[PDB]
Amino acid sequence: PVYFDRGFMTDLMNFPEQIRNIALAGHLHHGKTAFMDMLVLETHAIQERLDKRTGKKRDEQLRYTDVHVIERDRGLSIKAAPMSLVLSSTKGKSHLFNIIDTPGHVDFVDEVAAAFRLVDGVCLVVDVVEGVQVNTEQIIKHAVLEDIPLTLIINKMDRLILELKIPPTDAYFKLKHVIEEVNTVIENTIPGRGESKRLSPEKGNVLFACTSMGWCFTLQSFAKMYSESYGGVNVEEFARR
Amino acid sequence: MTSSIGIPIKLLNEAQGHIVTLELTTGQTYRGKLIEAEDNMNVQLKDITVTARDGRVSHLEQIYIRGSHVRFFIVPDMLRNAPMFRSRNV
Amino acid sequence: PSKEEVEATAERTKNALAALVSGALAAQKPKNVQVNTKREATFVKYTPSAQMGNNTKKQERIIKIVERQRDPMEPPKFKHKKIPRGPPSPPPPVMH
Amino acid sequence: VPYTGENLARPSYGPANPFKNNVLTGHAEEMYISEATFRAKHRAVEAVGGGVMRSNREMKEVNKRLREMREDKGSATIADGEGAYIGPWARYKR
Amino acid sequence: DLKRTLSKLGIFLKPSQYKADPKVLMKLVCEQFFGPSTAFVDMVIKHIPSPLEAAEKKLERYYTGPLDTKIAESMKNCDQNGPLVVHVTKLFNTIDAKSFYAFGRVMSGIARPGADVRVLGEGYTLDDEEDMVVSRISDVFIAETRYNIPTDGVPAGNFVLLGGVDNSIVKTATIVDKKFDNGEDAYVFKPLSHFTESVLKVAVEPINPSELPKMLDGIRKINKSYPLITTKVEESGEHI
Amino acid sequence: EKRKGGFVETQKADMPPEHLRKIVKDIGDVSQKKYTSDKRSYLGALKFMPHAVLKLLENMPMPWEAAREVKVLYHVNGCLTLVNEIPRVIEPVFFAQWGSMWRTMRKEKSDRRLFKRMRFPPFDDEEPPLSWSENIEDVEPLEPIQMELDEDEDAAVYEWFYDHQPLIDTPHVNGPSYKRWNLTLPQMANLYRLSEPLVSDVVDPNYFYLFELKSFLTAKALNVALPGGPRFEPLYKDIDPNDEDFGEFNAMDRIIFRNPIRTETRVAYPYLYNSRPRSVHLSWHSYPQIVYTKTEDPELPAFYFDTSINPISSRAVAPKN
Amino acid sequence: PFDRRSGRMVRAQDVPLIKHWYLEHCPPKQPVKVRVSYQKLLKTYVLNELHRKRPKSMQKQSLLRTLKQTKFFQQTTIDWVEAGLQVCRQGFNMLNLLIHRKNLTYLHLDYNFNLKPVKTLTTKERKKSRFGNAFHLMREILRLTKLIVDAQVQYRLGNIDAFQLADGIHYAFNHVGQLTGMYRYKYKLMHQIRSCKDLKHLIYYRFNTGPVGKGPGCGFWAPSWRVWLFFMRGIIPLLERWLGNLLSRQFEGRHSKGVAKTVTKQRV
Amino acid sequence: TPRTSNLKAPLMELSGHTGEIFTAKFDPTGTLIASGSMDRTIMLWRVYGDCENYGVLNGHKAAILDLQWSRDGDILFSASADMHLASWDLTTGQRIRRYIGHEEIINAMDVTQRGEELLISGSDDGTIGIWDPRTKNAVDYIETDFPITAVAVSEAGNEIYSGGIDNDIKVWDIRKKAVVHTMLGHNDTITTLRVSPDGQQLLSYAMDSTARTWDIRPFAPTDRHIRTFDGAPLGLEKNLIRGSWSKDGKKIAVGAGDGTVVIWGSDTGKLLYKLPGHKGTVNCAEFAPDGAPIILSASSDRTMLLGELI
Amino acid sequence: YINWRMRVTLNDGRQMTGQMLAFDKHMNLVLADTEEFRKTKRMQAKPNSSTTQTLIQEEKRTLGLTIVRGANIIALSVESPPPTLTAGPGVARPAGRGAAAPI
RNA sequence: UUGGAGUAGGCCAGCUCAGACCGAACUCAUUUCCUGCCUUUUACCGGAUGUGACCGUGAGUUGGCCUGAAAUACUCCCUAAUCUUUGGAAACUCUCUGGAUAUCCCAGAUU
Ligand SMILES: Nc1nc2c(ncn2[C@@H]2O[C@H](COP(=O)(O)OP(=O)(O)OP(=O)(O)O)[C@@H](O)[C@H]2O)c(=O)[nH]1
Ligand SMILES: [Mg+2]
Repeated sequence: PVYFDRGFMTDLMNFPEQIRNIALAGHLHHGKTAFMDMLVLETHAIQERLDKRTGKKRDEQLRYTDVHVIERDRGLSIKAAPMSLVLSSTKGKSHLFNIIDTPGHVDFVDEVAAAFRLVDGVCLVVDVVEGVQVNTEQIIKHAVLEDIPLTLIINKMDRLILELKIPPTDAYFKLKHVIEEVNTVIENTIPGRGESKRLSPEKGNVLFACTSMGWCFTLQSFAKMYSESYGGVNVEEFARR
Repeated sequence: MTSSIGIPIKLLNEAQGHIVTLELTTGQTYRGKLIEAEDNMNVQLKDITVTARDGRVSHLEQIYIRGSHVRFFIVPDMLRNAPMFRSRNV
Repeated sequence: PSKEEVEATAERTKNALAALVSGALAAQKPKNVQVNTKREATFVKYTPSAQMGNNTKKQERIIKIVERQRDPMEPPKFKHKKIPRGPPSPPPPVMH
Repeated sequence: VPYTGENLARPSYGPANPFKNNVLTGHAEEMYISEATFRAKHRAVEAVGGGVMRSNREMKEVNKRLREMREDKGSATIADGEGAYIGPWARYKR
Repeated sequence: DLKRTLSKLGIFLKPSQYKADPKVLMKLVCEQFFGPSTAFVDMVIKHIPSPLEAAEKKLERYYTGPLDTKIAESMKNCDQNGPLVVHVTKLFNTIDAKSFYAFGRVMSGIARPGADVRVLGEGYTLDDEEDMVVSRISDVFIAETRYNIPTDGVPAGNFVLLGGVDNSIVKTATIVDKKFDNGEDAYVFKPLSHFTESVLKVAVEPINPSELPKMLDGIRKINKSYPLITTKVEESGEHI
Repeated sequence: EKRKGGFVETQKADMPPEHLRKIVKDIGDVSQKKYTSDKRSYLGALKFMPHAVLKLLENMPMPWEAAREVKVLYHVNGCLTLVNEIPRVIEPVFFAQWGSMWRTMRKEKSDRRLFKRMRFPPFDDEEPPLSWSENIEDVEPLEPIQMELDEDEDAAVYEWFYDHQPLIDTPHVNGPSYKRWNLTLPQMANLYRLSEPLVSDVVDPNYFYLFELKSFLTAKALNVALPGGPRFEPLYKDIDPNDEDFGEFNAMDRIIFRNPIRTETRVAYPYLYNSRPRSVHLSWHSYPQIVYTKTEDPELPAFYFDTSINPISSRAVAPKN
Repeated sequence: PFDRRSGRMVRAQDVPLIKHWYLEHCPPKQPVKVRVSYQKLLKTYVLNELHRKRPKSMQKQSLLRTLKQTKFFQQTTIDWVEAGLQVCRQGFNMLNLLIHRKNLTYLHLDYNFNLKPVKTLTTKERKKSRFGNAFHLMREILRLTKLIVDAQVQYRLGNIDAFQLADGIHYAFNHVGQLTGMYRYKYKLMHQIRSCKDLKHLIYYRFNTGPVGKGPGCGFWAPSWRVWLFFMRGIIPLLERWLGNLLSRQFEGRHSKGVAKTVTKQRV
Repeated sequence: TPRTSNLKAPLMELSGHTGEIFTAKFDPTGTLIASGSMDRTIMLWRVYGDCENYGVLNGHKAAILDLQWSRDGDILFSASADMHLASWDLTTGQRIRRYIGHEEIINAMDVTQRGEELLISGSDDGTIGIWDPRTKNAVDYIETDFPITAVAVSEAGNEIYSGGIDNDIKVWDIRKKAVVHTMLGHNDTITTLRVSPDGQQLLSYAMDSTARTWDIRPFAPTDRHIRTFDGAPLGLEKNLIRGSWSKDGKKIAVGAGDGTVVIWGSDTGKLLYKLPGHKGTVNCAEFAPDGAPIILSASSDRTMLLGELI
Repeated sequence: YINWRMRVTLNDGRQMTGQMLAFDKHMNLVLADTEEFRKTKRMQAKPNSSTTQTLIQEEKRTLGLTIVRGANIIALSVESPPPTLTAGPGVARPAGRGAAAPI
């Protein structure tokens, strides 16, 4: 059971402008299958079954897009995994998202290559603790050499708060370091036009997320929270500042 | 109190991007792609076919329409089949 | 015999043999504690015959029969005995 | 067909034999009366004073005469000595 | 105290949820605070192109054919009424692993079941048409990984899972219509350009030389399933 | 509605303990001729004596209890007394209680001069068994083993720590059947600190790489022993290289020899490094590394830049172009 | 469970306290007996997980609830020491009633469940009195139960203090093989004995470090007590069957032939 | 010995209740059967096909003493000794609602089938509840001073025939809440009261083992009694035996405590059948409503017998 | 009242007909499968009769889904209403009826 | 904002399901084989393979018990400052178009 209508999803397939084809790509264990789990638990009615689990399996991560027995045993994705979800924007309009979840181990970059061939954009999931790692660099290089548009997902902000236990100012500096490291790989791949492909939160192509707790925000959406709470703020100017 | 939004208003929000046909208090029917609709039902359109009640048929681009001066809108059956008509019990 | 007669036979014999299978199972595995919770009563209508020595008619009798609550810790009451098997059924004529 | 009123009305012919119990002492048949029915009929036979036009008020006086035929129950706030509680273990004086 | 603080913010839970475990409670409070993934949807809508916008880029980047044709126009405009073109680049095996559903992108047309198509290999040209197999699209699914939604048709600019077109595809295929109505030929998309090399070499032979043909079939299925795996037979008869 | 079976039904009640006491005292050793009609059942209950032994020994009191009362189900002969209880515990509380026993016992063993071990058997073979009523019934019990808790530091568990079923009358349990618990953060922290001698220090799940169940099972199927792990009878005693004589692959002149592959690698990648990997289990490959370190200084706040953390510099960030 | 704030209550025997000690890597610088103990405890853990089953105990009636439904069993609350004294008395009286019904009153069962002849036996008497495995296993189990209950009775009389009580319970559950002949009637109980020895090595080495000397005083008895409860769990179906068949022979006699004998090696 | 119905057998036995079956009723289309029994349950069967217990309705706190169907067979109404009526949706098998207000055991109930639907109930507190099947509260209640054991509704829809302890069939007008007139002649308590399908006569069975047919049409003499059928003795249980008319109205059946359903001819008066089959008192005897020769007998045997009249 | 069939009359005198789906606090009316009625009174002057019969032609047109502005509705007329049995313990078997049942 | 439908908590007992995690825990027996130790058996060694039992668990449901509470309440279903319900109205002429066509009338549009 899902929380939308599959006939409505087919009609959204019929209209080809309100559709986005994206691939979740990144390093090993940086939270791509967990991001897909966030979206799946938002769209699907499976929480009561996950609640009926008991013991250590009740502690187990969902990992909806890992279905191969190697994936369930080894605990990492080895195949690309597509889903088609009817997700909603801040204005409430339903869109169609065709998302391919890719592996993050440095051996299944063939799966990453096939998904990158199919998709129109790449959401790059980067752990805020480990930052830019080897497959992050590889995926960045391949994406910007194939000229695929790139957005950034900074994941594991709970690791910022609860593992490292750094104060909020140092958390800002950690986030700034990770974003500038991603942009540094962009620039070192295309010199002179990485600024044309610059990733930064004030532009709105950086998303801060915690996928184990199922939340994400942009600065524009957080300023929209301020707008809906206190009333009458100019959201784009507030996020820019 | 926290302000909720009406179902026809959010239906306009979901109808943004499609070919909507609306008509207005001067008896004027406009057709085209909606690009933004707000809570006070102010809309814009971009590929407008105009039929004015004086018999005036025309075509132009990028009009702004006031929600006080609009009479009604027409949207497709997939927007009938939209997810918000499934009442999620909370 | 036809299918209906074969299925009637199979039902009758499956019922009789199933009752014997339940008997054998309950003999092979005594049911830990030999008490039943479902200890409901049987009623018996009992029209009597006359008497030993009296031929006057007497009153119709309703009997409430319940199975007795036996102590679950008790072993069986009686030692078993070896009796020689009885004679066969009267042997048939030898039709040679 | 065997239970038609005509078939039940027609009797077996012929003169009687001049010369069918399943129990050796009578006929026993499995029956399905109600438990309340059995208990009430058993009580009607078994209690003393069966039948008897007798009202609840004179129930109360009969119980009164019986209750002072019974001995003294005691006070149940005196634990020991004379006057102590004996309650339902009080002897019917005879 | 938690009820007081979250009631100040306007966040409300059931009291059992208030006394719940710290991790489940933290997830519930985060759901009441942040809400669903509308921020992600806004980011992707704003900063990632539609198929209607990215079709021209993907055509000029990965199409070997001439770009001034009507089929090129139909793929550029993502027309669902045009000829069927599906760029298959992945193969997901079935539940019993007896076959390989071909996952790809519908570029133009509508991929619908029971449709006669030409599956084109990576080495299909006009003169050399050995890498072309006529087949029939038999099953059409929207893939959801854990399950498949069978449909009557997947339009252009989309992702499709095709059953029936399986055998001829080794790594990457272009599944086109049997005959285009403009009398125009079919061209394939470019192969995948992977960004690492397969450098680790392992020799296989079977324990049963009678069962060696099963190794051949399994090696074919392996070569289908893993894009960067490469299988050879070295001239001493040793499979690599 | 009150006679929906023909009779008024009521719940089975508990009897007085003096009733069971009188029954066992009267039957004694079953020596008087009055009790023959009981003799067959008494000896018959011998069949059920193993349940009585298990129920008693699992409901035995803990070292911090002087005495414990248990519900018992008894036969009216006096033949079989069955402890009708399950010793249900809150697992954090039980951990803290036995960890406090560990610490208290160690302190007492360091402080006692001579430990006189008590004799076994405690009573003589021909000495008749003791009596509840004349030897134990109202006798003052000695002090059980109990930690001296802290009125301030162990304040959160102070009132209830050594109770038999702690918090059974409070809203921290579901009810007297003692089946579900909920504890506060101060209580949980105090129980964790009291259970410190018996809690695992391990935080990272990467600690058990090649030292967990799937690796042990793979090593068992491969007939190899991991370092520190168990060793079993072989799963397959069928393959010898002399049986795998010089057909095609065993050519030492064909195999390039680098430094050797170890048993741990053979287990970690069982399908690559083994020719016949039957019954092997694919173990979890890795977890993200835990960057949490436990703070030693107790005056430090929750959020602080630790000295163990590498610092972030402005020129380490450095937006270049 | 310390990352939780709510939960379900578990059995006191189902809490292992030191399982993580042998599940983690052994600490450095241990004796060879301690290292071997760690490996044997791992082997038991792996074999439990490997042969993990999944039955269907549905037709299951609870023995104690069925007995409670009867009128012959009543319910009350007493002290555990009173219940243990009753269980030991009842077991003694049962074995003594069996001995006396079989007319073996030249055998004396003492109150510590030792069975001895009171005189010199003839060959005929030694034959009629050779008891079997069901009787002797039940007698040794009741002997161990008596030892444990007697330790508690000594503490409640005041002859020993609580530290001695805990130490004696731990000694008893570690020295079942020296205080009984329970292994002599069920030789797989040596698996249980070896398990308790492995736990003794682990606990002893981690407990007697530094200022704590070597000798008696260790009352950390929960792991060994666990072991003997799980042994009881397995031994109940077997002994209840065996003792029930002992009682079948005693009360209705032996059926000698009739169920056919197999063709064994001596009969081929 | 011919075949006169589309059944699997000329007689079938339906068992599965774990108590005395006090009522059993047919669908208005005569294809489903609802049986209410002292195990506090209602069991729902399909007569055709082969036979299938397709439903169980639970929720009553005491014995199901009466039940009825709606006009079209989607709502089932039932009166029970938990002092309640209840209405059940049979598409979901769920209790719509309970009708509360009776203070003693509700012995009988009837449902008004034509015009607009109502519920009538007769109960030992001496009351006749008039219930709308939309509100849990009673529209009206007639207050007698004697317990009431059988109720029936006139085809006009505004007279109620009620009999109870007082051995008199009292005909009441609803809108006046008042007794029009009392048919007299029974000597023990009336157990069933049922109008004929054409509507001009009334079957009443009492505990004096006499099933009397009375006139109902307004023009009738002072003695309104048509006939006194005999042949069904009350046994030793004081049960409320429920008879019925045939669909064509020529036959008239009751149950009898010797385990026998007795059928007479309503026009003539001769004992047509004395069908056996039950080991307790037969509490209910119902002709099929679709004109079939199917007879249904429900007894205190925890079973019922569904046969054809060949 | 949701998902009933409705006829809504609008201030110039129009009628919008069909299946309604939802509403709001402003009673904005969303309504599906709509066909519209105009009551144009046309002067169909017959060439043979001098009486100009001003016939109220109710012309109709289908449109789809409406979103009626809430400051425009006058009248709303309702037209038409909107458009778990576990198998039990029972067994059924053929059986005979008895021996005789004498009268 | 409402009518419709609901009634507590604790405990005890039954019934039906549940393991792929009923159980963050762990025993026993036994089939068919392999190894070991072995004068025969039992009692054993330890691997495979299935098959039973025992100590426990959860959910639903039904009945009972204990202490309350009592038209209270809770629980569900459902629900006049501009920009929208607090108004530029109301009325009808003039002009233009169409039908009628000599006009009246009426429709649409405009002031
Ligand atoms: N602290 C924290 N851990 C997370 C979060 N999301 C996921 N994890 C953990 O990260 C680990 C790996 O995440 P995965 O779900 O496997 O994500 P992945 O990036 O798809 O991994 P690969 O497919 O191998 O590349 C899991 O064990 C999760 O528990 C998060 O938001 N915060
Ligand atoms: Mg993944």
